[PDB]
Amino acid sequence: HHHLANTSAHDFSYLKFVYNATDTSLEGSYDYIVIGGGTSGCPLAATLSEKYKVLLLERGTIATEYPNTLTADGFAYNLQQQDDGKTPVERFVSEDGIDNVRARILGGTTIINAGVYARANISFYSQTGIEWDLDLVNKTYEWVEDAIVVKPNNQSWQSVIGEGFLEAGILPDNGFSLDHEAGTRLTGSTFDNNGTRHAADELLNKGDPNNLLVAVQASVEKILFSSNLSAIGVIYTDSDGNSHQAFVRGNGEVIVSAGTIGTPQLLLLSGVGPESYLSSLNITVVQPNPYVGQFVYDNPRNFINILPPNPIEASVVTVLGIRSDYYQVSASVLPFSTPLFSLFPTTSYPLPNSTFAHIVSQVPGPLSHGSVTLNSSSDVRIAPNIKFNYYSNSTDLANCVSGMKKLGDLLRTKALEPYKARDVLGIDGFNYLGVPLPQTDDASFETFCLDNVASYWHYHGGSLVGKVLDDSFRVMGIKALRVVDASTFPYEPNSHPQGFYLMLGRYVGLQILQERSI
Ligand SMILES: Cc1cc2nc3c(=O)[nH]c(=O)nc-3n(C[C@H](O)[C@H](O)[C@H](O)COP(=O)(O)OP(=O)(O)OC[C@H]3O[C@@H](n4cnc5c(N)ncnc54)[C@H](O)[C@@H]3O)c2cc1C
Ligand SMILES: *[C@@H]1O[C@H](CO)[C@@H](O)[C@H](O)[C@H]1NC(C)=O
Ligand SMILES: *[C@@H]1O[C@H](CO)[C@@H](O)[C@H](O)[C@H]1NC(C)=O
Ligand SMILES: *[C@@H]1O[C@H](CO)[C@@H](O)[C@H](O)[C@H]1NC(C)=O
Ligand SMILES: *[C@@H]1O[C@H](CO)[C@@H](O)[C@H](O)[C@H]1NC(C)=O
Ligand SMILES: *[C@@H]1O[C@H](CO)[C@@H](O)[C@H](O)[C@H]1NC(C)=O
Ligand SMILES: *[C@@H]1O[C@H](CO)[C@@H](O)[C@H](O)[C@H]1NC(C)=O
Repeated sequence: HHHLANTSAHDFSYLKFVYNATDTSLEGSYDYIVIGGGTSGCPLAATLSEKYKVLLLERGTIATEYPNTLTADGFAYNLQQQDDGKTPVERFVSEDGIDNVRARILGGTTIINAGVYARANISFYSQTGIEWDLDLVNKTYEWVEDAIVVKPNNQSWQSVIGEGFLEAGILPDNGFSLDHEAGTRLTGSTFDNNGTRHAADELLNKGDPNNLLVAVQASVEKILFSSNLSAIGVIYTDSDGNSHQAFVRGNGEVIVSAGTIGTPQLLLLSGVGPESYLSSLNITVVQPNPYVGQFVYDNPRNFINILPPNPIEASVVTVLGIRSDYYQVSASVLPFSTPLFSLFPTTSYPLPNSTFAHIVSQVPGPLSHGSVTLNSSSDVRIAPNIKFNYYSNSTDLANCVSGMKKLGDLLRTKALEPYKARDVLGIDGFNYLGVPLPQTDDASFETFCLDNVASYWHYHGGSLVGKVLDDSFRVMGIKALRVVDASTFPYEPNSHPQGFYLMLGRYVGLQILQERSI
């Protein structure tokens, strides 16, 4: 933990090589084009720029345009803000009926998220069967952590929840650790101890400022292709609606880093995907693959809200209670009269009048899956349809039951006892915002899980390694095309995956360079 970042202002030095996509002089040949300046995309583009000419295209603007993205205090504002098509938070509703968000900004979802930093479960690497260079993975985590991760200072509510998890049997006590392991710990945060947000856009500062160019408000609409099928470039439009082209040259590559939703969407619009589906939309099939936009996952969030009779201090999540079958945390949150879109799964949810503890459990995997399909067959700015099929797999429901029973145990701890409105024996002594925990039968817990599910926001899949990609993240059947982002895996790396996806952008960047050099 020598390596971690210090308290520091958000480093915008990289803006010296950020340009409006309206600039036609960005058009031309590069060694690499990275689509999506997000969690994976920014460290990938920065890494490739050490040796080669890179163009990073991001649909959103720069985070300075939306100052409430730059502090812990600002987190609520960004989810409360109406989506006018330019804001850093893009709102959507799954076909399941569950409200959700994705980022639209340079730095991607690291500019809007809850700041929690963790490394992958060390068993994840062997689970994938990918031949990881595990020494390099660990060097890559330290490169991220040196730049943007701190050891969080103590927060009253997080310490209460930590004592509660330990008392409720989420053992052992792991103290301060970045590692995803069974038990209770303080993990890292991308919010510094002054409340400054640090994010994936800062990793652009590790890029070579003579090799890296970033275009913002660059909406990438199509991947361009070469009978030896290759990606050759992209079409992108600017904020005025004019079209632009860029190309890769020589042994260069296009990498799609547009997220679980953006990646499959762009692959389908470009004619990569299921043959009968694309041919049903009269989209010319460049590469038939049945799995583009298939195996899309959203880990369920289930929760209760308690309203302590004395105010609690608002906190960012730093304390985690991990078991193999559920991952638990709690935020303490100020009251509001404008809802945080997707905090609760629909717009019809009570507003809190006082400070509340949002106490949550995450279902691992999950095993339930759905898909991304096109709404428009031409317009990338029209959000695709996304369905997660929450609790379609009975294992997921069984795991939520275990998690909700454990939150029951948590509300019974001496740790939490001071936060009750009534000094009675039962957890009905708490005041609840919304639905409280339900008897000695699983069926009431099942109904609670099914009825009150929300998004954890850690959705993943749609371009899986083993289905769309090979073990080098290449799109099977296409040269000079890769995918690096959360679309690539069908299970979580851990409870809080930003750490893994930040590492993955640089790691795959280093594998591309090593491949090159031979
Ligand atoms: C509200 C919220 C809170 C979260 N909290 C945490 C947490 O505390 N800790 C944690 O570990 N994880 C958290 N997560 C999850 C984690 O942040 C994400 O899973 C991860 O950041 C995803 O990275 P990505 O690179 O796949 O996508 P992104 O970071 O979203 O990057 C994709 C980028 O592509 C851009 N893009 C999309 N389509 C196009 C296109 N056609 N042309 C150009 N650009 C395009 C997008 O604007 C975006 O910048 C949270 C998620 C959300 C939504
Ligand atoms: C890009 O230029 C247009 C004017 O042509 C302007 O409306 C837009 O806000 C600019 N975007 C950025 C990110 O500077
Ligand atoms: C990588 O770091 C983890 C701690 O996150 C450690 O458990 C593991 O042994 C390291 N692996 C290697 C190959 O050094
Ligand atoms: C800071 O955080 C935790 C809370 O108990 C603990 O590690 C440490 O003793 C605390 N120090 C304080 C409150 O000064
Ligand atoms: C870590 O990953 C492996 C599955 O790959 C799993 O068996 C184990 O339960 C996970 N542990 C936790 C605590 O999530
Ligand atoms: C597009 O999304 C809308 C919601 O605006 C949905 O109701 C409509 O039927 C969808 N169209 C297609 C082609 O999926
Ligand atoms: C749930 O998940 C696995 C796929 O991972 C599958 O084997 C099982 O049949 C699925 N559905 C169930 C058990 O309802």
